[PDB]
This record gives sequence, C-alpha cells and structure tokens, in this order.
Amino acid sequence: NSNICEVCNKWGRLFCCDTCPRSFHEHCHIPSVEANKNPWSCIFCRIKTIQERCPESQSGHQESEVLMRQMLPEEQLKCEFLLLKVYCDSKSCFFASEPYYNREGSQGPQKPMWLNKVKTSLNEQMYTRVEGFVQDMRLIFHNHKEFYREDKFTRLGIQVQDIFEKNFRNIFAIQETS
Ligand SMILES: [Zn+2]
Ligand SMILES: [Zn+2]
Ligand SMILES: [Zn+2]
Repeated sequence: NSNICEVCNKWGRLFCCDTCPRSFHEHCHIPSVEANKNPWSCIFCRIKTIQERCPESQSGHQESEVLMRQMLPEEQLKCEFLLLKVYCDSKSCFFASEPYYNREGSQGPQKPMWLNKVKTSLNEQMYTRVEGFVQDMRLIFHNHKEFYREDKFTRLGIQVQDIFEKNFRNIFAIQETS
C-alpha cells in the first residue's frame, strides 16, 4: 500500500485499502473510514464494483436525468466520491471551511456554502436527490466568482469548479458533447 494519504498526500495514521494499494487518513476518506470491517474496500474500489456489476451504467446520460435521481445508496456513494475527488485537489483548501466576507466594494453571498458543510449534509442524509448535492457544490464556486469580482483570486473558483465538473461527468457518465 501507499505510504501517503490518497486525498491530502501526507503521511500519518493511515488506513489501507484491502483491494487496491490506496491509503487514507480516517477523515480524508468519505465516508470516514469504518471502525471494523476486515477486509475493507475504499470508495475507489466500491465505485469500480458498481461499474463492473452494471457495465451499461457507463453509457452516456443526460445531466437533467442524473440530477432528478433519488439519493439511493449508489447515488449517495457517487456523490461522496465526487466530493472526495474535489478534496483531492490541494486548491480545495480555499473552499473547505466556512468563509467570511469583508472586502471593499463587495457584499457577501446570500447563501454561503463550503465543502465541509456539504460533507456534513451528505453524512446526515440531507439530500434527497442528486440535484441537491450538485446545486450546493456549484454554489460554492458561483459565490466565490461573484464576491471576488475582478480580483485574479476569482480564478481559484474556476479551477476548482473545473475539477468538480470533469469528475461529475466521469462519475455519472454524462454523454460526451462538443
Ligand atoms: Zn489525508
Ligand atoms: Zn481501494
Ligand atoms: Zn447488468
């Protein structure tokens, strides 16, 4: 197994996957690494199994159909993975914890949003459909763009949103288009 966490790329107290060489800090993995369970399979392994059990799940989908899906176990897992993929980028640090807004010439967003809040929401089963999760994720970056206006710091929102959107299209097998 790897000697660094797959998400944050640091060493420390790591839990190793039994079916692939990835390792995780307890609260870097999503969901948090489970108490017992030997063997234990990580979220990358669990997602791969879904695809392997239903190869047709990789055919193209319309985003509008994906968003209306109810958050049954497999969609819940897919959203957890997609959130994890965003935390894997080091630029996620900017969006992880609760933000605050005091900048000359800007007003804060009406509905602040951040990754740790989406993480809690997922953990507490607060989303009933994929759309709930996706809307909160996209709101993070939209609030950032709106607040930072012409500051070049706006680009961090663009960059992390691109990571999100690529991974959304991959995980939920959205039909490729130009
Ligand atoms: Zn970690
Ligand atoms: Zn694994
Ligand atoms: Zn089948």
